[PDB]
Amino acid sequence: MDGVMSAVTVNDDGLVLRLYIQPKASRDSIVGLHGDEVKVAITAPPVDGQANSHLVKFLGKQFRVAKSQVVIEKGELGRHKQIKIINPQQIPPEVAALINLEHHHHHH
Repeated sequence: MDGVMSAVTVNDDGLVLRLYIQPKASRDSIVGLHGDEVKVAITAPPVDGQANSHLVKFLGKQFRVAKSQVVIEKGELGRHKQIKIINPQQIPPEVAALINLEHHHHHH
């Protein structure tokens, strides 16, 4: 069972998220953000100067967050990159999957 570190990881007051950027795209093309590793592509290199712009913007509306919560961890020098989402707000229906967890005591 050599697999305990999933793409998504919860934390004290946030969660980690793996990534995989790919140059030459013109727009944050969401290949298939489905755990394991979220691939993406942009015409902007990993240059924290311009790369951080689109990166935050995209994941900003998607997760309804921003720099005030989005923080680049490492791996920024390539596709394999991690980001810690501090105290989010919402998420895409995709993640809404692992969110059932029936509540205690069934309501009439």
